[PDB]
Amino acid sequence: KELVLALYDYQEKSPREVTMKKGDILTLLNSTNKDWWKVEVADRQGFVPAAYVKKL
Ligand code: PRO
Repeated sequence: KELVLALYDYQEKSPREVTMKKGDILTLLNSTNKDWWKVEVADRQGFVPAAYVKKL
């Protein structure tokens, strides 16, 4: 339920990824992996690179 800030645009590159735009406020769903975090972007869910978001 915590929020993260998208630090960069990111276009999804595989089925389980999701696209985000810089400045988007995402809901953090799963941060157990060091490299890929599962997030909700508007009403879509998927993985983005952990380095490209910042916990709020
Ligand atoms: O699904 C895959 O294989 C790639 C690598 C991790 C996230 N997307």
